[PDB]
Amino acid sequence: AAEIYNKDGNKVDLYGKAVGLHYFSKGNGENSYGGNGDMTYARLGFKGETQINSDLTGYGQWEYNFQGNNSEGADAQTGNKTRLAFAGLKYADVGSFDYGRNYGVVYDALGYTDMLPEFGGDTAYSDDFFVGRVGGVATYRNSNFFGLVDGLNFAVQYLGKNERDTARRSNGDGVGGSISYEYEGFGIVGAYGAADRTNLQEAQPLGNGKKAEQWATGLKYDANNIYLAANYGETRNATPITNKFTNTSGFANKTQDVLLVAQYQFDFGLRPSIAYTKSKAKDVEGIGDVDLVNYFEVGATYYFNKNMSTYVDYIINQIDSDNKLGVGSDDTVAVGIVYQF
Amino acid sequence: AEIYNKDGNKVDLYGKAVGLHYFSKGNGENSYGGNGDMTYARLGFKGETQINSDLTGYGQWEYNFQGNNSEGADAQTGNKTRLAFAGLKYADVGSFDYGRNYGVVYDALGYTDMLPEFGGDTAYSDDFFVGRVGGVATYRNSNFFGLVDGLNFAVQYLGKNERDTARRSNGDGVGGSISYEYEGFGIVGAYGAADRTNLQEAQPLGNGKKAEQWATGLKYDANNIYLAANYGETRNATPITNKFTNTSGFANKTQDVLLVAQYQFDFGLRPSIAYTKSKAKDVEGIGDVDLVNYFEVGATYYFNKNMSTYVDYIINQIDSDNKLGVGSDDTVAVGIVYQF
Amino acid sequence: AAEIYNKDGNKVDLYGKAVGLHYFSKGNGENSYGGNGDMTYARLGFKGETQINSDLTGYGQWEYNFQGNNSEGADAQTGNKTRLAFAGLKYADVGSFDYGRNYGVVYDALGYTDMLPEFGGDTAYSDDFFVGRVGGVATYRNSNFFGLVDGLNFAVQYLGKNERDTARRSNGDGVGGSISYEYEGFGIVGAYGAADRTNLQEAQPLGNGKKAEQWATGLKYDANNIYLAANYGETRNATPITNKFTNTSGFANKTQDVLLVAQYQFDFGLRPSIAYTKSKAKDVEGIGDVDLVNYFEVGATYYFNKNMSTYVDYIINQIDSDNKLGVGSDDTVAVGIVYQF
Ligand SMILES: CCCCCCCCOCCOCCOCCO
Ligand SMILES: CCCCCCCCOCCOCCOCCO
Ligand SMILES: CCCCCCCCOCCOCCOCCO
Ligand SMILES: CCCCCCCCOCCOCCOCCO
Ligand SMILES: CCCCCCCCOCCOCCOCCO
Ligand SMILES: CCCCCCCCOCCOCCOCCO
Ligand SMILES: CCCCCCCCOCCOCCOCCO
Ligand SMILES: [Mg+2]
Ligand SMILES: [Mg+2]
Ligand SMILES: [Mg+2]
Ligand code: NA
Ligand code: NA
Ligand code: NA
Ligand code: NA
Ligand code: NA
Ligand code: NA
Ligand code: NA
Ligand code: NA
Ligand code: NA
Ligand code: NA
Ligand code: NA
Ligand code: NA
Repeated sequence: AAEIYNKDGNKVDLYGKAVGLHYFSKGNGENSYGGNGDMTYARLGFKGETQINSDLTGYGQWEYNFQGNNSEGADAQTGNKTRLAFAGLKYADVGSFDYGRNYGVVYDALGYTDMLPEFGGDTAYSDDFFVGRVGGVATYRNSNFFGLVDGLNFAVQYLGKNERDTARRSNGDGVGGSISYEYEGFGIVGAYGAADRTNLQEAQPLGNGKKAEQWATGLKYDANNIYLAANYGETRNATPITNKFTNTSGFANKTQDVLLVAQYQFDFGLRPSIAYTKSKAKDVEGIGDVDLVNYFEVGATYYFNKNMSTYVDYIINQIDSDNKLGVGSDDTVAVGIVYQF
Repeated sequence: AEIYNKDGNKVDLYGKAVGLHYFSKGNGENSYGGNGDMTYARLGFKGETQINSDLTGYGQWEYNFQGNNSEGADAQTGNKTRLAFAGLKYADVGSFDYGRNYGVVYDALGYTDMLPEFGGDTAYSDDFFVGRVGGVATYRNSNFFGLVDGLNFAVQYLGKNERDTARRSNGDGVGGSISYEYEGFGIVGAYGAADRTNLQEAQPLGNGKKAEQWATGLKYDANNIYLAANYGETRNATPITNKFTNTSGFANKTQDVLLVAQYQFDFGLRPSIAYTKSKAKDVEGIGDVDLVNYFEVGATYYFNKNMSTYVDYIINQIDSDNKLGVGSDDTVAVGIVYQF
Repeated sequence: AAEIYNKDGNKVDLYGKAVGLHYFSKGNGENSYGGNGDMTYARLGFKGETQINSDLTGYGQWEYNFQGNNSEGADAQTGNKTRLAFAGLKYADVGSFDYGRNYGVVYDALGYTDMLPEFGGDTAYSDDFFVGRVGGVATYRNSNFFGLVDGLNFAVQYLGKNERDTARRSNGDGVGGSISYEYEGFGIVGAYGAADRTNLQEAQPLGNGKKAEQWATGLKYDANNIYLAANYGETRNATPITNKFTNTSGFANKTQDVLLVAQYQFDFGLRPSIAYTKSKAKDVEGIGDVDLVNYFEVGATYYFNKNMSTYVDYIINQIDSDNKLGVGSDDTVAVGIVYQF
């Protein structure tokens, strides 16, 4: 958010952050929610907007993740990746259109509870149809309903097939949409998407069906120094899962997902957080029902100003030791310090 | 975008985000361009410092970040440094730079490398003098010691790069170019020759101690019209693969022709037509065979200097009985570009 | 650094360099000090600092290495890596604290002789406990002794365990510190650190012990355009080594290290250099004592201005062709041209 050019109708911001970060869990964290050890990383990105005329804007964004917890040896690149890369046009009262790597439209809903100091947002998987960042997506968005209805918003998204070398990262063609309304510091949102699955996905031992589906609804209140939000969603053939015992992977035939969060902002900078998150797989081959995620969160971010914060995030993991997929059951606490610009 | 300009130093950060999709028959396996999402971003810096009235120092770096991978194990596929060099420019005498930079024969091939998405097929990366290449020292003289506007020449020394593939390797070499541009007209010639490495000589396709590349070009660039043509030949330098025997190496000879015609409408549309043909000769076991053969029709629509969209359509004249197995199917690209 | 932002209490600089670089050694450089061939690279980084209140600033830095001597094929990313990524807080007259990937505290001493145009600094290994850049380190620093004594500094550093997939890049938990006094051209510094070795490091055939130790002292004279410095250090179980003959790796049970440098700065920009570096491993399994580094250096950098330089650096290698670890015995000369901002 450092504007490095603003002339001839063009404005570009370089942005990024350096995050010193450590995770603490029992042992070496192998059976924990979050893992153990150094988790330091940095982000870099640009975001630019050109005012083409008084009625039309063009824009672009790119965002990279650089892990800062690898050695300078052969593992140096582990977890480095492009998060976002897209370009688009915005025509006043008609809408915007962009194409590239961007957030799936179901995240329009899941974004409501994705507000924890470190963790949270567990169902917003990357490269997973409509719930997270995904490649090859064309997105149309409309604010205030062509200007006719203040606060009412909608979006329509086409997902292009990505035939990759893993089932986990692949998808077929799909289409999704979202609608929201925002009022006096409140919002309500619903979003839905459906897509073909690829042959490689259908071939996995877990999950069965030609189509993947995801939807979510969300409600939030954001004002008076208080933030409250809830999401409920369900998926079919879309949430990736691994049975740690049988070394087998694929997609959950169904999941039912709930996330709740409550936060308070003190004027002196401290922002306590609590939350609850549960994701339950159903009809899993050879298992039936089984929790994927189940925890309470207690944490806090201390904002010094717009550029600097520290935080702690504690996950009280309610997953138990006999979880049938072998999901980790131990707690994790993150401690972090962030410089951002 | 100018991010610094103080105490005689000027540095610009630049880049672009390109939303991009290719459409080809089926999975694109037998096509010119492939199929599917091809989105990417570029980031680079370019800087120049005033040392004294006669001398400026400069540096440039440019990276490609693919935007069409997942965030999993494949996340890095096709990520790479395109350019990385630093140099000194002595007024009325010339410039010297060293690093990863364009090969000098690209001084010619740049004339036709102007299509919305495709084109420039013979300017291979890491291929002696015709594209981007590492370990290259380049001397340039713009405007001929200051005496003649538009008259340029260059001499380039290529350092040996013994890499673990023949495709990406090269021995020591030397190359040069000369160009002259006057009132929208332009003519250029370029040639380079270099030793080949042991590993390159070991491949079953291609035989010779030296690689050579040369190309000439003519252009007309004015009155909103752009016309250009390149002709070139190579010896032991164009990489090829026989997909039927799974053998590879370099074409003993190629003869290459590229033509482009474009028109710029004031309202923003720039249509394009082109023709490209690269023919290999003396290929072991085969004789003559086409590597590239197509007509192009395309258009870029310029909103302004920072925003455009485009379509590029490759009408592939290659056919199904091509002796090397070159893809025969057409490809269409559609793109939207934000750049700064 | 190029200032891309300065307002509302926050200043951020983007910085970087492009380095055209070529090494010349006998043959293809396999038996040489430095190697042979193109070595061009670029650096990009950001560094930021925000004034939070009268006594407190927050800061962050990230720095990346992009190799420029690879092809655009499969080897394109070879040697790309994050060098630095950390964030911190600086409390006036009280000290600074940062966490992330940063210099080990023994480098507080080794920096004294790490001044050659291209080479030198041979004992400042990356990912090597306290002597170079390392991940997961928490560092407290105090400049000018709580504001009471100009030129008196100290630091205390905590190293978090990094259990990696190679012994070379791993470490256990550790602690070190440094102290320096720099009065009017003269400087003296001492630094020491110790840490647990991991099971994986213990399992290597070279090196035996539960703990790694490193310490070093430095003396410098930096004034009147003259730069003179000496470093002396010892290590236990901490310097990584490979026996190229037996093709086994691990750590030196002991090393004793000496680095010497002498430089002169002409006002017109030329800066000649001569140096000496010797590092000897002792009690090495199947060998006894063996030289790791042993050379004389002659070189020069020509500084055109703050943004541009060229250099030549020649390493006259004293290592013997019958070195028992197989250390390369051939000389290397580097020639570089650097644009930086
Ligand atoms: C500037 C243009 C950028 C190129 C856009 C590429 C669009 C590909 O994504 C769309 C895929 O199909 C959507 C599915 O709908 C049918 C469902 O049976
Ligand atoms: C005005 C020119 C002054 C030239 C002085 C001599 C320097 C040689 O370097 C230029 C070599 O260019 C080779 C051209 O290839 C043409 C293709 O056949
Ligand atoms: C005519 C001006 C001087 C040369 C200008 C550059 C053109 C180079 O083509 C001629 C070959 O160069 C020397 C030998 O190369 C063999 C490969 O190692
Ligand atoms: C001094 C002599 C005058 C030379 C004038 C410049 C000639 C440029 O040639 C460009 C011809 O391009 C045709 C492209 O067709 C593409 C459709 O298949
Ligand atoms: C509101 C929260 C305030 C928390 C600030 C957190 C800074 C992150 O520091 C991470 C600690 O790393 C420990 C490494 O040392 C291990 C030594 O054996
Ligand atoms: C404050 C104490 C600083 C002591 C600094 C001593 C500088 C040593 O310089 C290197 C020795 O060279 C010995 C022969 O030189 C020929 C090399 O080619
Ligand atoms: C007064 C001492 C200064 C030392 C300057 C040495 C520069 C001479 O070399 C050529 C110029 O550019 C350097 C890059 O070289 C790469 C060539 O492969
Ligand atoms: Mg099902
Ligand atoms: Mg031949
Ligand atoms: Mg020992
Ligand atoms: Na990278
Ligand atoms: Na299945
Ligand atoms: Na499945
Ligand atoms: Na538990
Ligand atoms: Na591309
Ligand atoms: Na060959
Ligand atoms: Na051959
Ligand atoms: Na790294
Ligand atoms: Na051992
Ligand atoms: Na060891
Ligand atoms: Na410099
Ligand atoms: Na020796």
